[PDB]
Amino acid sequence: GLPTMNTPGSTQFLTSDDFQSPSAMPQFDVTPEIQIPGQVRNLMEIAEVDSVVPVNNTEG
Amino acid sequence: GLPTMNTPGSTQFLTSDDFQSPSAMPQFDVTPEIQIPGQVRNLMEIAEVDSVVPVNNTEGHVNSMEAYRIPVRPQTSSGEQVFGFQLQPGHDSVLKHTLLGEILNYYANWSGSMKLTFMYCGAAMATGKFLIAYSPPGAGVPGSRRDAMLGTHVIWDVGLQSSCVLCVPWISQTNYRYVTSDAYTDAGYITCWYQTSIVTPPDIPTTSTILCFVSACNDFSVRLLRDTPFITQQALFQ
Amino acid sequence: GLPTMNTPGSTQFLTSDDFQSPSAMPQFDVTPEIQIPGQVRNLMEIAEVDSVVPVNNTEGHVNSMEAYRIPVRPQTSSGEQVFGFQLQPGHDSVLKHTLLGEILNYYANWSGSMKLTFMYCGAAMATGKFLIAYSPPGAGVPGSRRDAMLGTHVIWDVGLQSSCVLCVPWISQTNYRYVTSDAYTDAGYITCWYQTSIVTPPDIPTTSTILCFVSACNDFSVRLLRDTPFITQQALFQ
Amino acid sequence: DIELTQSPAIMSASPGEKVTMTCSASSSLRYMHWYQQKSGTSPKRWIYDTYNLASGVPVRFSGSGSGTSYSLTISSMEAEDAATYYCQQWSSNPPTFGAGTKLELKR
Amino acid sequence: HVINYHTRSESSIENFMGRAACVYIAQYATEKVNDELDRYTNWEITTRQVAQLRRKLEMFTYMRFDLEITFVITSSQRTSTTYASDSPPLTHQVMYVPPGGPIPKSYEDFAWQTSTNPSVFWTEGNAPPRMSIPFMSVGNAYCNFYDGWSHFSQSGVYGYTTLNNMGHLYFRHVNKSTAYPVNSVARVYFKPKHVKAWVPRAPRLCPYLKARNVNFNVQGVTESRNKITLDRS
Amino acid sequence: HVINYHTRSESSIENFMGRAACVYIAQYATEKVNDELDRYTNWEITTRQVAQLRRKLEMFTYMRFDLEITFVITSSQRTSTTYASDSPPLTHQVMYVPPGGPIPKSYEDFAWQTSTNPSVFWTEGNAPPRMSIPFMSVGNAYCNFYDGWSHFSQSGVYGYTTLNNMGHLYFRHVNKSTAYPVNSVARVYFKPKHVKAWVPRAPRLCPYLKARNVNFNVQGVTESRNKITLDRS
Amino acid sequence: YTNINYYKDSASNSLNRRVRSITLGNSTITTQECANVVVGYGVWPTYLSDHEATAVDQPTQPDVATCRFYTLESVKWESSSAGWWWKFPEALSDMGLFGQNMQYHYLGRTGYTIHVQCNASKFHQGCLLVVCVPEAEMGAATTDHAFNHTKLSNIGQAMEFSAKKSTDQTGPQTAVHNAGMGVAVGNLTIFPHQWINLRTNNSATIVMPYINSVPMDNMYRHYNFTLMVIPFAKLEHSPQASTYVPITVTVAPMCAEYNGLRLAGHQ
Amino acid sequence: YTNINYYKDSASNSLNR
Repeated sequence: GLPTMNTPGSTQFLTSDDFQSPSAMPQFDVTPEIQIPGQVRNLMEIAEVDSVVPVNNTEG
Repeated sequence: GLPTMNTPGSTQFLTSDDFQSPSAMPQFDVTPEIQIPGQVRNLMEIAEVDSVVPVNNTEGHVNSMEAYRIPVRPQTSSGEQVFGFQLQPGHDSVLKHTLLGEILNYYANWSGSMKLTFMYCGAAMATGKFLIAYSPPGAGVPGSRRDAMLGTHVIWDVGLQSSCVLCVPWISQTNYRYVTSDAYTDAGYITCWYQTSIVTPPDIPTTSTILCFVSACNDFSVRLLRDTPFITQQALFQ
Repeated sequence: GLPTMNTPGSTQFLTSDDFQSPSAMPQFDVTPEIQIPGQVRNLMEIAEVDSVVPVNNTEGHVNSMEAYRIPVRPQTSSGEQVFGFQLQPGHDSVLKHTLLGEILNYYANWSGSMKLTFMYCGAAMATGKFLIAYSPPGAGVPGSRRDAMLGTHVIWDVGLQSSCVLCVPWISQTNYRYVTSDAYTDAGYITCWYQTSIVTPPDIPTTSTILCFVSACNDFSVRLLRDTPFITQQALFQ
Repeated sequence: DIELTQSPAIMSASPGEKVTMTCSASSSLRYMHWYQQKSGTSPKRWIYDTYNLASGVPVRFSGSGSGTSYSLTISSMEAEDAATYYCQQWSSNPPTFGAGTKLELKR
Repeated sequence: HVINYHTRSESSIENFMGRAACVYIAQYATEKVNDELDRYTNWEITTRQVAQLRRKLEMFTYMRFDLEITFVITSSQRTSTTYASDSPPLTHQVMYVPPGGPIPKSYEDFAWQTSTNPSVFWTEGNAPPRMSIPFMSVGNAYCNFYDGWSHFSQSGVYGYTTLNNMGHLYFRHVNKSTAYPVNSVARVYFKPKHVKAWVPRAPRLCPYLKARNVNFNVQGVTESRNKITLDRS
Repeated sequence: HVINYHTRSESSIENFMGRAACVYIAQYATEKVNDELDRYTNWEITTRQVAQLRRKLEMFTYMRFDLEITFVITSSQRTSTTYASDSPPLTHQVMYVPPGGPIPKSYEDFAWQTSTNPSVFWTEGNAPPRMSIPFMSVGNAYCNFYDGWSHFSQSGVYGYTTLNNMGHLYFRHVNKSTAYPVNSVARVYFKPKHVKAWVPRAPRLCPYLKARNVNFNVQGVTESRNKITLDRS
Repeated sequence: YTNINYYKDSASNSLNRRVRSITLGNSTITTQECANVVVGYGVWPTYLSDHEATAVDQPTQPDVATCRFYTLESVKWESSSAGWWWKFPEALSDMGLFGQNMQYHYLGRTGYTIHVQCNASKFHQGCLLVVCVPEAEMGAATTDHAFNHTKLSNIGQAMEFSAKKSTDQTGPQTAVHNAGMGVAVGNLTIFPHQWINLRTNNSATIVMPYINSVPMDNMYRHYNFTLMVIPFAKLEHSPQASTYVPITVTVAPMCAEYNGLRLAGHQ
Repeated sequence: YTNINYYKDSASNSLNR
């Protein structure tokens, strides 16, 4: 066959890698998405709306 | 050689993968296929043909031919019920072992409209009407002809036609319903009531017979393949 | 490196795979081929040449030259049988060890028409006819000249020609027949009966000899390669 | 409860007829052995794994039989097919084996 | 309207049939304790031992599938007094015998050193050994149901078992001997690919009894209930 | 008509010859118990030890095949009192000696540390070590049958064994010593590829006796039957 | 979805992702009241082509002598009557020059047309199911025991089902709700079928092609299909009406071919 | 049937099919 060679870092499970996988259930017919209002695409869009600060936090 | 690297998920045997394999016997000269009639290319083509439902399955009629033999008779007061079952194909023990039911049990989701067909196997001189009604789940189940007239219904005379088709429409909040039916994805109730009577001239037997078939319409589809909870075995057959 | 993943079926040695290998001695200068006569490119070219069948294999004639020596003689009443065998090449112990038979035994399926050729090695002054008949399997085996005239037959005079060719036609329900013959894929019966007699002038010996060869026609083909059940050994030869 | 043997005891058949044997078992098995035990001499092997072969047994001997019932059928009785045939099954609490089927060429 | 949706891709023939279904669990050992769990076991190929795949095929009368065979071969150590022994890795052999070929009459026979019967060698620890076979038949389709006999006299054998000559499959340990006995288990996983299925058949109601005929016990057509007309407000 | 079909692809020369056929089973050990099953065994290359491949080649008189050599090397632990010992993985060496070269006169000789004879190193547990050799000859074809002598005086050696100088093959364990003796078995699997076969030959009837000549016993031409004319209605 | 093929074989690949009468011969049935004619799996019975026909002998097609309407026996419909089955071509094995061509020929390919006729009055009620089942391998009554070839089908006799189960030692399991195949009898509506509702139908006409895995097969050891007539609604009338209601089956071979001419069978 | 040749020798090739 084709002569290959194994670089270090093989048969390891990094929890933040980006690889493909064989699907368990193939040819799945997923449900069609609908227009659910208010879709958020970034975590900073949550952080750009106000929230009242608990300044007078002296106990209790 | 070429530097490669092994992603996790190697030297594993997933039973539902799609890979090639080295052939054991190569250069095989297979026999030429012939035009065998009636080729089927989908499992829903089996589920779109009728199969008579064992509605009268009260014990011990399931061990005989009387399970398919819904009885009607001349009444004393009208409005009475003939039969009634839940619309749970694949789980309700009326339409579970029919031809539509044995196909959904290889699956875990269904969706689409079902088609019920009747066939009055009575005398040629008898006349009467019925009220075949589908009711959406909601709350609750109807207990009168006055209650099961507000839902979807048709009116079927047996002096005009012998066969009536009731397309049960698909009303749900979800796109699919679970075959093993839970409380969240309910489907409703099918009932059939006397509209007027069964009227007959003299010298005709009283008790008649209605057959009932179940099929699938064109918008029927199933998902999430699984194995059926019908067959069981422990040791290998010998 | 490149992210790969190991499909099941790796680090296995299938004896019938088709892969490349690193050469042990590279840059080898091989000797130039010459025009050696008679090159064979297929195993059916060996099986399309004749080989005389040991029909008279009744014991202990197989240890001598009398196994190939089908005897005929002047009769008293006509219609009698000369010889007869089953059409099971590769399994029947008449045409098993011929040249066609030793090639099918490396296989597990055969198909096509066989060709039987005869050769009357008698005197130049004798005259007679025969009825060489093939019979389809059906039911059953013929026991008379009147019965083995309804099937496929030819009529062979030995005063006109010395060699007769009988193309046994391929009649079957399947596309292939199994070499190790079972009951399902039967093939039929070859018989040969006296049509008139053997008539001779005086001062000629009575008992004559017919040779019989078996070959393959152009539509012959075999499938499903296997190892022969003829050779056996336990320890390595030394 | 509990003995296992071949069902017909003493048979007899002319040279040319069908000789079908029948073994009965107390418990089920998968492979069944068959022998040809002549009188006075040591037994041999005739049919093992319910059908297969032997060293010197001819091509006419056939056999089958799964479960508690076995059957070794002679296609046509000849002059060398007159022996007491017994069956066997390796075990794991042996049943044990049967008796033997005496048979004589009829005349 | 509503516009619609939900293509029937998983209701297809190949998506319903192509799943690696176990068909036979072969059992063999190294030291012969008895028969079975002797070394050198075998199995003639049929797809009608496991009731899960058998019911799937028996909804069609004629099939024309190719195959993909995978083995999951694990081994356990047999119970004894001691267990401490260094051992080399076990090598397994799975030989396929075509219909009519010569069989190994015992262990260490020279039928395992043949030149025609294909064999798969595999040591324990790697990926499972997967191989494919084409459409092995002599007709033009796989008869799941054959309503007839084997002899022309209408005698001998009733059923589909006459049209089943797929061959055999022989399992053994390649290694000569271990210091302590090891019982191995080989599981055969068929996967029907490139499927053509012709005549549809009504699905089996009552569970099977034997692996060679369609003999059955009488069962009622469905489960029962209390009354025919359901009632509540 | 009928139009027709059934191409003769499996009746070809390469499909009939190309199958990995075992030719020799080499046996060696780590502790020398006796000879044989001594460490350091050897085998001069000939294809006429196993009767399965030998009959295939001997239907043609002249062959011109290339080769593909594969080894299936498994090891068993020798019987002794105890077995408990941790051990490193065994490394195996298969050296090919060309015709005329220097041989290892014993174990630990420096012929295993040579620079020209090719060798295949392989630890136990991986895929089998496969290598290929070209058409090694000095004529223009492989004479399966040579009807003549070795000397010009018509003396010395009769047979094909004069035209067989394919070399040798030497097996040993690379590792120095184990704590407990291990007997290994190496099986050589030849696979003839790129085959040209010239003069067809009638196939062998009676089984072989020796690995260097065509000496045989007299056998009848076929099995017998009862009568010449079969009969029933 | 790179869709590259490493190996040379195809099997090594991945997955693929009134007056309407019928005049056959010198024979005429009459009629269908412009009702319906069910034909097979949508396929009309035809002859053998040249992509098929593995046999080399020339076929024998009589076209008149064998392809006319053959009227079988008449059976009696009662209230406690379970059903009947006829296995073909065993039911036509003795009738006319059709059963005579079967004895002299090894192979045989044919299609049929089945006309089940049962008339009644307007005061009778009942419903029959006429279904043509290909390859109905039936189960034995006493399991683990072989069963006889004259219990499956006699020559043209109508073998009947039973309301209860069968405890026979040499016959098939004739429980009618299992239909002899271990299958629910309500699900036999896949096969080519037609109902006989006694208030509207009066007849049933099925036209079946040749359905087999091989192009031509021996017709003396293989039952191609069986014909099952099962009443789902039982026959009921007043005791003053006509009590004898018979059922006649009339069947006719269509496009019959034969090959392998030899002496008479069927040993 | 990609029919690529990794090695430089003729005797290191695959079978001829």
